[PDB]
Amino acid sequence: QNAQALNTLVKQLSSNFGAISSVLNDILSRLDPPEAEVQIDRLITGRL
Amino acid sequence: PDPSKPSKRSFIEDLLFNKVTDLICAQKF
Amino acid sequence: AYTNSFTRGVYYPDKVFRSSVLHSTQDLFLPFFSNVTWFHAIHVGVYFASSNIIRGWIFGTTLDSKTQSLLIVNNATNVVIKVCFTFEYVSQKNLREFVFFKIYSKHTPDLPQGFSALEVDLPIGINIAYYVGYLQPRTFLLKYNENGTITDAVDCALDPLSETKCTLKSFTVEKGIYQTSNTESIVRFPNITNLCPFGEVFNATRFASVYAWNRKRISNCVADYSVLYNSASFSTFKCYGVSPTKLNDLCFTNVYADSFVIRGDEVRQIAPGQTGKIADYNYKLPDDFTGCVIAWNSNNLDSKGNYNYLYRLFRKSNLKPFERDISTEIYQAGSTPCNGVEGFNCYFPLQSYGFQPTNGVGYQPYRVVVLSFELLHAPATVCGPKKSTNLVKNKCVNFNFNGLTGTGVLTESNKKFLPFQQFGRDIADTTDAVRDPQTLEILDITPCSFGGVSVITPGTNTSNQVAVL
Amino acid sequence: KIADYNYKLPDDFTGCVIAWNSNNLDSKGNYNYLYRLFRKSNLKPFERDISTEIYQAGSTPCNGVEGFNCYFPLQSYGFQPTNGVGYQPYRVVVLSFELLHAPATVCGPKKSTNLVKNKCVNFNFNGLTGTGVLTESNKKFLPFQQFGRDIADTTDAVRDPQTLEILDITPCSFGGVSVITPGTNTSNQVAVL
Amino acid sequence: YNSASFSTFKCYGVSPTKLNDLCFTNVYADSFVIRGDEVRQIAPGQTG
Ligand SMILES: CC1=C(/C=C/C(C)=C/C=C/C(C)=C/C(=O)O)C(C)(C)CCC1
Ligand SMILES: *[C@@H]1O[C@H](CO)[C@@H](O)[C@H](O)[C@H]1NC(C)=O
Ligand SMILES: *[C@@H]1O[C@H](CO)[C@@H](O)[C@H](O)[C@H]1NC(C)=O
Ligand SMILES: *[C@@H]1O[C@H](CO)[C@@H](O)[C@H](O)[C@H]1NC(C)=O
Ligand SMILES: *[C@@H]1O[C@H](CO)[C@@H](O)[C@H](O)[C@H]1NC(C)=O
Ligand SMILES: *[C@@H]1O[C@H](CO)[C@@H](O)[C@H](O)[C@H]1NC(C)=O
Ligand SMILES: *[C@@H]1O[C@H](CO)[C@@H](O)[C@H](O)[C@H]1NC(C)=O
Ligand SMILES: *[C@@H]1O[C@H](CO)[C@@H](O)[C@H](O)[C@H]1NC(C)=O
Ligand SMILES: *[C@@H]1O[C@H](CO)[C@@H](O)[C@H](O)[C@H]1NC(C)=O
Repeated sequence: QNAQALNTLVKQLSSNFGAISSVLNDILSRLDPPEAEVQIDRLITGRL
Repeated sequence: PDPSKPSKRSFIEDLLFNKVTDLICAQKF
Repeated sequence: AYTNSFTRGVYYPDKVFRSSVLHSTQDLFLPFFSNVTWFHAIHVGVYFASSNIIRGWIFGTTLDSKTQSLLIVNNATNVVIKVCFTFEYVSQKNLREFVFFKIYSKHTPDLPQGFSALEVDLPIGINIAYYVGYLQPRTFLLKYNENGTITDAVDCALDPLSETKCTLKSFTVEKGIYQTSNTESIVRFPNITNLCPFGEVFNATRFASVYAWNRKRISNCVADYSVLYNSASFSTFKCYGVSPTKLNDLCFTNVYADSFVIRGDEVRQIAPGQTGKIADYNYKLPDDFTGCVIAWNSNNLDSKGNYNYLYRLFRKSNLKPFERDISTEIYQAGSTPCNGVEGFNCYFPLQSYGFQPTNGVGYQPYRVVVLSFELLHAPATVCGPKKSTNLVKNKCVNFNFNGLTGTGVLTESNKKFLPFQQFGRDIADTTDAVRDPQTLEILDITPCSFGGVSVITPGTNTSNQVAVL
Repeated sequence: KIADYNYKLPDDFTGCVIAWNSNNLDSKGNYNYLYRLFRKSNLKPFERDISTEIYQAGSTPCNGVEGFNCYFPLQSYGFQPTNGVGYQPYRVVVLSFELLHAPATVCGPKKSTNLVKNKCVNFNFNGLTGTGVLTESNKKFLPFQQFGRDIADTTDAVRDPQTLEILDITPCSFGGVSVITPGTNTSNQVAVL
Repeated sequence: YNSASFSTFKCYGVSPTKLNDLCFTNVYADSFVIRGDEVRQIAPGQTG
């Protein structure tokens, strides 16, 4: 049980939570801060 | 506990250790 | 003439009152336990602190009167600030601080342990006894008293005790263990040497009609669009997948150049999700679009009147995304199948533009070129102007391989890629193994933060000695 | 060539932008206007640069020669009354500012009433709104010090923008009612707490 | 769009593409004549 819950916590870094992509560097290298922030925030609210 | 084995594990405590049983590195990163 | 800073420093940061609060402020302060350069020599963010002989001070990027200089001078109760010995600012042992365009104020009367607390914003708009000091970005947790006076503050990077105190927002840490938390640049772009047909797709003497919009692939170009805004004046440019500023930092897997000529009052219809006789019967843009749209006036050339341009007007079905349709079967709006007769309730599909030099703005021809592409996929051909450095071979780097950024140590790889295979993604869909865009070799990325520090400590009351783990 | 080599607006901008046609006045043609066209580096936010060192696009350091791969930095506008809309001069004024910081000078037209001295009010002190009872204060501000923020970063003590006195704000909702009741079937009589 | 050429069309409740799929309970047609440099002021939340 304790090795299955923690594996989902890593599987869930592959979901973009409705953002442009699921890799933070992608978003940082495709968008300026004014529009980058509004996507990072739907990542930061998805992982937390 | 037996004198022969280096540790003080008894003949039934060892039958339990040898019965209960990359990605862990990724978790570490 | 180095000397050790003891307790001086901290200044009232902001204009908001606070009393009996252990506030934490992230600003540049004077370090504790730092080197002041005491100067007594009488027989060129920064800090400053000092019979009032020194008055002012001068700076600039080069200071040769070719660029902007800056002179600030104080007096008994007066100052003069200029760009010279375009702005004319004029106003009304011992440490009278002249603290640093951001200058500070509030002087107050080696150095003992007293813990003083210090505090006009002077605009420039340009590029830039007797003690000294410096400021660097280092967190400080201030202890506002019951009357508003800063009675205590803690450096937040000085000692392990300081980090634990910051973590707990407290001045007294008890016995135990606390779990506090714990390079160069590489740019690699492909070996493309030639530009792209800027002067072939943007200034062609004739563009196609809308209903039969031309199409052209571009490949193996290092497109420096800066050379473009010298000749033409673009009346519209709105990129829809990527922010415009970063257009010279990535690589674009495939690129297309759709070109046509619409009227002025239709250029707004080239956008994802709109309607009109351009977005329904001629050229439909997909909803998940990624690309840029360019449009400028062309009444100088495409005008006589000019009847060489057509557009589809009648149809019973809307176009799907990117769906060219060329046909001349006349439209049937009624009942009978009109076989070529432009008669009642049955008309020709295509009509023309009456482009004319006398047409009001909005009826003038507007050349349009859209550039669709796709970002950060595996194979990339067209890229940005920026150059390429050399590999560092096992040092931590902020690499920029073929568009994508990323931090880590670039160790050597042994990943048995396919000759077709480029990028290795990990279990968490985070890239870790890459193919060099020039040497065609394989590199492995190891991010390095290496966390997990802890601070074994007896009670801070009991002692100060601490042990790190 | 305006947002890279002439005038760059910061990303965290706050302000308003105004622009109107001016072909009536700024036209002859009018060659009294210039713009920087060649540069190897983009401007940072609000970075005026005036210079005449000609641009070096090639290899040799052209010392003033507007020759091959080395040109002058500045060019002119051919403003003309015959220019089509889009080539006409457009005066532009941007007004940058910063809101609801402590010291405020320029304000709006609206007038000012008088203080109420300990009654619940929807005050409008110097921009910021807020509800509460405006009691008298004793907060020992600095003569430099204006606004008092609470532990939850919610303002509670203010300096009057006219009398330069200090007021304390006490929000008033005063909650916590409860309804002692027997079964509504049993009766209707209820007691409040 | 066979006769006139519309210089502005921005629907504010419903996406323009779907305008031929719904039914509209009540509809009003306000009409007037403003100058060219004011047409932007007809939008929720502007001044002029
Ligand atoms: C369906 C419909 C409406 C909009 C129809 C209009 C007014 C058509 C605009 C055509 C354009 C926009 C063509 C062009 O640009 O040439 C609304 C919902 C407003 C109310 C009446 C029924
Ligand atoms: C400060 O000065 C001392 C000499 O007193 C020197 O040993 C030290 O390296 C200097 N720098 C720091 C960061 O202490
Ligand atoms: C400084 O002030 C004195 C009088 O207070 C004046 O005589 C002198 O010219 C001033 N120096 C300046 C303005 O540089
Ligand atoms: C705060 O002010 C009161 C009133 O004068 C004084 O008695 C007290 O000592 C002061 N305390 C501090 C820490 O300034
Ligand atoms: C396109 O052709 C025109 C006409 O000669 C020229 O002025 C312009 O500089 C050309 N554009 C490019 C990018 O070469
Ligand atoms: C890319 O260019 C560099 C420098 O010209 C050269 O060393 C390298 O061999 C080239 N690689 C390929 C695949 O052409
Ligand atoms: C603090 O330490 C001193 C001496 O080490 C001791 O006398 C005192 O009781 C201690 N108090 C607390 C609260 O630990
Ligand atoms: C502000 O104006 C009012 C009314 O004119 C006056 O009563 C008050 O004293 C003034 N305050 C200051 C600081 O000038
Ligand atoms: C409701 O009240 C009546 C009389 O007070 C009683 O006869 C009845 O049993 C009650 N029923 C319930 C569900 O409380």
